[PDB]
Amino acid sequence: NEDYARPEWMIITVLPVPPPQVRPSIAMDETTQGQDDLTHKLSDILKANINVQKLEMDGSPQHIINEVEQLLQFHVATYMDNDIAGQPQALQKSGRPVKAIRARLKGKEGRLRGNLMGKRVDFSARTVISGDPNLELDQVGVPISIAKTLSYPETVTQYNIHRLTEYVR
Amino acid sequence: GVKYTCGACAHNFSLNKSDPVRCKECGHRVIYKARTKRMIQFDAR
Amino acid sequence: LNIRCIAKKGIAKEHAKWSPCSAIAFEYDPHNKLKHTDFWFEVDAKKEWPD
Amino acid sequence: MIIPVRCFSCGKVVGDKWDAYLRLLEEGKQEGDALDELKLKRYCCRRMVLTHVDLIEKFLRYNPLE
Amino acid sequence: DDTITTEDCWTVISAFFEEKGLVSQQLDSFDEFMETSIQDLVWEEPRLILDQPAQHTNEKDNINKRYEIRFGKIYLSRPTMTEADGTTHAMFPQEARLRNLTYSSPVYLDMEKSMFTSIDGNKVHIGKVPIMLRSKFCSLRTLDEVDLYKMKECPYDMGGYFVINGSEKVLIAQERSAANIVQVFKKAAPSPISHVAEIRSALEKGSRLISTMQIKLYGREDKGTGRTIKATLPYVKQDIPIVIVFRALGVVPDGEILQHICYDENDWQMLEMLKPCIEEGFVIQDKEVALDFIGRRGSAALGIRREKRIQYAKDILQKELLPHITQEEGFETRKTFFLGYMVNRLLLCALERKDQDDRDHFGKKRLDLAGPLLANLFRILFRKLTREIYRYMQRCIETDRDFNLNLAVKSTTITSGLKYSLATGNWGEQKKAMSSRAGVSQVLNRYTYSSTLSHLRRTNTPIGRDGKLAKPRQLHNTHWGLVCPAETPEGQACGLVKNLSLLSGISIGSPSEPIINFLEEWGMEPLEDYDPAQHTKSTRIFVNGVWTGIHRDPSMLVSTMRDLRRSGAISPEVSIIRDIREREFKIFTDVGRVYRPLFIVEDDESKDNKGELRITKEHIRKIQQGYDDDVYGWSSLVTSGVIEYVDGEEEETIMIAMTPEDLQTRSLNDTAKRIKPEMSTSSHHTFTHCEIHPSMILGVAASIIPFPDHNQSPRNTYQSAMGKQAMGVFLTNYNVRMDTMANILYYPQKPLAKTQAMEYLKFRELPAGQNAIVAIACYSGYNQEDSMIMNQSSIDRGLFRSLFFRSYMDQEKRFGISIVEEFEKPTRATTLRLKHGTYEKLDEDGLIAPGVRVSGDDIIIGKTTPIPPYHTKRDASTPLRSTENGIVDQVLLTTNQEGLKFVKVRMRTTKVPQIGDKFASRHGQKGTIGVTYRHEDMPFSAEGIVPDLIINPHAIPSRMTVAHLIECLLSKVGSIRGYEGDATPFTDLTVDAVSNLLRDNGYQSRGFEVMYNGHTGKKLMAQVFFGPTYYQRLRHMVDDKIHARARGPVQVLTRQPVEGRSRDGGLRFGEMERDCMIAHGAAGFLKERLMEASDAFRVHVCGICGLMSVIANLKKNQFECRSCKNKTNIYQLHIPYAAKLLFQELMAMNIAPRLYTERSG
Amino acid sequence: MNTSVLADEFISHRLGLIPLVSEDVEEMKYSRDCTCEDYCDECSVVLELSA
Amino acid sequence: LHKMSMMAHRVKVMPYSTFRLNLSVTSPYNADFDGDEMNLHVPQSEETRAELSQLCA
RNA sequence: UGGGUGGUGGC
Ligand SMILES: [Mg+2]
Ligand SMILES: [Zn+2]
Ligand SMILES: [Zn+2]
Ligand SMILES: [Zn+2]
Ligand SMILES: [Zn+2]
Repeated sequence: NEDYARPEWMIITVLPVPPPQVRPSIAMDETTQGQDDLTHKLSDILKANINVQKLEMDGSPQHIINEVEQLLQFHVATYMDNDIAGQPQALQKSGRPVKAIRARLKGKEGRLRGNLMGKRVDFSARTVISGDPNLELDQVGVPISIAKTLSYPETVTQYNIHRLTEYVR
Repeated sequence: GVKYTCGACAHNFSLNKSDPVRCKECGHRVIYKARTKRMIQFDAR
Repeated sequence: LNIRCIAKKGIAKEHAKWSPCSAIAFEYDPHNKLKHTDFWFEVDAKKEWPD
Repeated sequence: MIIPVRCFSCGKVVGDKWDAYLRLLEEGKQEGDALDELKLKRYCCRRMVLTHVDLIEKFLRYNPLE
Repeated sequence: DDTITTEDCWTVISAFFEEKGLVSQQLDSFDEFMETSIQDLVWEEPRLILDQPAQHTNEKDNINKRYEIRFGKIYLSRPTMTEADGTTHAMFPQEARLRNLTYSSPVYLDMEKSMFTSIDGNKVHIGKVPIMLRSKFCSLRTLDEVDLYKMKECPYDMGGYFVINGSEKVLIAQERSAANIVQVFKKAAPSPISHVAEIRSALEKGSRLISTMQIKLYGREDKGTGRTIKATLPYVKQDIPIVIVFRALGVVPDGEILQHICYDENDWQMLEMLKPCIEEGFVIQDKEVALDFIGRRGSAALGIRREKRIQYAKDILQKELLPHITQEEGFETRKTFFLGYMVNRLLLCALERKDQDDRDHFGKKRLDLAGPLLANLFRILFRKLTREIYRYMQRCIETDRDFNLNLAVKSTTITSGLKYSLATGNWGEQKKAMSSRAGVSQVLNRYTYSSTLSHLRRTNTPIGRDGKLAKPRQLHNTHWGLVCPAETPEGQACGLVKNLSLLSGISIGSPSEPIINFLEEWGMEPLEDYDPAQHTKSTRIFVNGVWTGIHRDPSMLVSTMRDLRRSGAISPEVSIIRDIREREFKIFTDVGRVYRPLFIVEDDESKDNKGELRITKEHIRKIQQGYDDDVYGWSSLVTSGVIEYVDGEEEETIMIAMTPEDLQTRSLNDTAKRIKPEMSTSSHHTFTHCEIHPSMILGVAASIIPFPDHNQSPRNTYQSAMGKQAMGVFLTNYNVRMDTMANILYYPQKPLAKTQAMEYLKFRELPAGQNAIVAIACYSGYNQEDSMIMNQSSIDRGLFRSLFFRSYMDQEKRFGISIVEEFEKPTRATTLRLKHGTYEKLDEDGLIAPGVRVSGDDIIIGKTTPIPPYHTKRDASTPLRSTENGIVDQVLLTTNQEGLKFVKVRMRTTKVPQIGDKFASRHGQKGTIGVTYRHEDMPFSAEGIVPDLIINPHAIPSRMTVAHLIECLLSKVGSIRGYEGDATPFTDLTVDAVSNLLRDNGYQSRGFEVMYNGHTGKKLMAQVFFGPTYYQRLRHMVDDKIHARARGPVQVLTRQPVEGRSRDGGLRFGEMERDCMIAHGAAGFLKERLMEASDAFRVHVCGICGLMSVIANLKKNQFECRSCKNKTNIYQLHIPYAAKLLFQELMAMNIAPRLYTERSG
Repeated sequence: MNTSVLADEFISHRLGLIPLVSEDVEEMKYSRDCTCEDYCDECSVVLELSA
Repeated sequence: LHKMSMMAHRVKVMPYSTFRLNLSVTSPYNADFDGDEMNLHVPQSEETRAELSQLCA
């Protein structure tokens, strides 16, 4: 469809840069920032970019062009995917593979199944249980400290001022 | 000022945050602090 | 070992270090003439439970 | 480790009867008969001395810490 | 002599477990390593050669300057701590453990550098191999328990494990597949390939994988018309036909290939399946054309002509195929006759004259301990050393410098490698991080003593977890006495993890060459005189994977050799094993065979010992003297001929009775005893072996259990996998040791249901629990399903009250040559980001004085770094945990490996066993303390005895653990008669003896006493069963798993709250929780959960191009969709921050999610 | 002052199990209602020991 | 595992820090007492309170 | 108030 998917748009001339919330620097040991692998990969892309524009501005032996262009294509390939068949992976400075964008989305612990469809949340609690038949059927025992930690926002209304002021007290 | 108890010869020696930390008698480099001047308390149950 | 204790006055309800005493036997009707208890028994009630 | 004071089940003070128990053991007694002589008749004050195994000798095997 | 009773076998066990102790398997093979392995790994490839020979823009100076280094003797010593001062002194394992050290020795090596003049640098510390505890080459093998208390080593310690960067690490015996055995597996059906004959090669010296020849029968069941086979080779890319690779190894005609392979000219069925193989291999008719053919597929290079193509094919058939047999040539009979046995075998199995082979028949596996593992990793970084010296040589020969070699060894290579590769165990060079067998070495666990006793023995299995197959997880029935039928963890590990049994021993690795001499010492006939039509009935003999010859009568030979192991001409741990069925007879000498001992039954009708045990009572009196009547330990038993070893392969060819009362055929109908089978099939048996004791089939965490032979076996497995979590006494030197976990249980009692085996784990001298009073009676519903009742007054008397220890750590870093760190008390002014606790408890020198009560959330170790170039210091304090309380013990202060300071702190407190704390039976009947009752409110029997622990009636009748009742009864009797009754299983201890003794000491026969209400004394209508029993304390508590969370720490990356207990994270309201919320349907709750107690996040959209590009300034309150010049069609949303993350990730991959807020069609 | 082979609350625990004479005890009041802030010689039996 | 495996309740406050149950509810959650963990999410609004109190009770 | 790997244990 023309105003949405025009098939000269399936070839990237201009590969965008996300803002650095998506690759924010991590305090390695509280003075030095180890970077996120997107920052390392966009740096590698920009290095191969400048080593592209270095060849068409001087004497170029015609496959030095070809290899630096194919290396550019390689860096753009591993920016979105480090799982492509047949070829070796893009590798880090530990001996580990690189966290792509594809690895941030698939898998059990990606952003959807690990962060959007299900995630971690707050106002929870957790313990080990015990039976107690001296109880109704709709009652559950609460240890006191767990009652201290968690809370509930009750609205200050015109029918609950006194107790809530006491709960302040 | 602190009695740094020697690990070998039991010598109570204080160090002035400057001394290389060893036994003065045999070179044994392990010290420990000694107990405080306060009085500890317990409820004996 | 230099120790200093206080001694204060508590009951067994606070803790059982204030136990006054040790072990308390208790029985009534040793021949079960009320049939308050009921023996479990393989063969015969009189023989196996000693007096 | 080292002998406790009371029984765990009942609460008869027993801790004194450790040294006497070893001294009765030295003559060749048998352990039940030795508990018999010490007046230990419920098994509560029989397991509180019969089971007990001794480590604090091993702690005093450390030639001086200080 | 007389009857060998039970306690005579306990004489036997006392001799064994006074010779070896426990952890032989670490120590003795690590001794094998330090004595021989490094000497031969160095002298494997002893010389490098350079040459810069000619035309150096020369005057035709043709000069073989051949640079030749020859490696020599290793030098071995004590470990040594060279100080930052520079002084060297005797390090010791206490001084090691206190100081984060590496108990590591100088490993020196001299270098013989020579020069060829054929014209046409001293003891370098080459590395630090870390030394195991208690080894020969540790300094604590010898030297006087007295002085060991002067040197802080407990005598009831046993060692076995290593020390790295301070802490203790261990070696799991990793379990590799067996090498060099002639297997046949059958292949799954959706495939044209059905039968397989496979091998995995590895050199005899060195024990290292080289080749893997595979055979695949082309042909599914009536699919694949030509039922002929090809081979697959190493360094090829494609399958190659069988007769062609035969003609390639140097046997061309059809007649000689059928002479090598076929053993029966009347086996016309297999001969019939033979014929198409030859008829397919007709097109390649002699040797060198097949060599040229294999040159075409398998890496002989293109355009490299016939003579060097065929050279390369002769190299993959000289080296690189059948390498473990030999790597020299000339024995194509040895090679081809091995492969003719393969063709023989695979056609035997493809016509199903046999079962398939199976994966787990435990003789067909081996094991790798510290010996072979240090062999492999030492080989690796030793090759790396080789090329490092080579690299430096080609730089200081260009400029031609007389190099001293002492700046030519940067010996952080092998020390750094072994230190990382035991630090995390990601086994390999760190630049081979993945594709590597992960988790080799483990944190040793010191939670209690028996836990460590098992964990030093543990094996693990690398199938990975890919394949859910229940065939490798079966308790497959080679396991008699070799692993533990009880112990294996719950869950993911189950079926894999095999604890070496209480009669395990690890066979070292032995010179096979004298065994070869024993073979040819009796007229074994060589392989070149072999014609199977001349001799169809000779016996074909294996040595670890090489068939070496034939002979007619194995029986006289196995008599001689078996009696020479009964004497000692052989290593007495070499399994000489006979078969008669195959006309074959094997001798393994291989490393890592799991052997076990048996009582040698005199299996021979030659004298009156036949049927009887060879073990006399004179030997028993000798063991009770400690000497022979002109040293006599377990070694002389082994070299006496009373006990022979078998591994899993000789387990095939034996005949066992279980107990020595079953050797003589015995004499009824008593309803107490147990019923052995009759064994009336063979009227005249030849028993060759009888078990020493059956409770020696168990694992170490399995022999603890009182009467394992009266339970439902998942509860046996549970008890063995809970016995490791006991609180008790772990080693007797907890005063000086500083460890991050330690817990002492106060009042530890040896159990009244002791075994006879608990003498040999010392558990009666270091127990990990108590005897408390069992009373199995529903009282007030508090034990409904596995909870229990505990009398609070008994806890007040000290019941299971628990010591709690923990060691922390910190050290100084160096941020510049003049810029270092300093543990000081930081101010409120000069220092950045004070922790929100207080600082008052700190001292003048930054480390808190002992005796001081400490709470959580306040400092102990304030490491202040001044920020490299007021307000210029960084507060980087190391605090005590957010859960704990305590009073502090023993605050270590010293100097690091680095030369700067170092700290370690051992805080402690004591935890009251309270409501919710898990406990455990000795039969798994587990659960938590449900409720606490004070003293009077218990039920109480006629004398005054109250109980302390009340397991449930309903816990019993389905779990079917009748051993628990047997323990309670035997406990009460052995309490009253006052001694510890032998509850080692499989005796004639019935229930009847216990019943009669309880009655005849003045009680009820079946346990019960008439117990009462404590609230009335109105007698409990049913009589209540009631006694002592041994209890233990599992490591969990409720004070470590309570957690709740309002808000707090969110990650930077995704702004969803964090994961883990330690940072006070939040819980995963997971998928299937959302599923049940959908099932209830109240989705408004779901919009609470995934919006409002999480990453609630607010974005904007331009309503025309639909995107979130709209730049948001708010106090100036202006916006601009800069791709559109849109300034009005602007809305905001409420989406999860991770959904926004999805959108930014996608737009950075060029997909365009556009969010229009109206339905369009 | 302690320097033992035994820890501290350990010994306080074992001291809490120790049997005292309390024949005269009902003219000694309870701790939590005796008229002193922390211990005096109206309601304590102060043991100081240093073997 | 089924639509009862989340159920609403009411609050009873007890010392001695563990979770108390009735034992008739042991069957639907399938919990024994050898150390299970059971979570406790809390509503933060009035709306979700009534949602739970009328359906998931 | 780190990340990121990896190990063992609980239901
Ligand atoms: Mg369960
Ligand atoms: Zn000293
Ligand atoms: Zn007692
Ligand atoms: Zn727009
Ligand atoms: Zn007073």
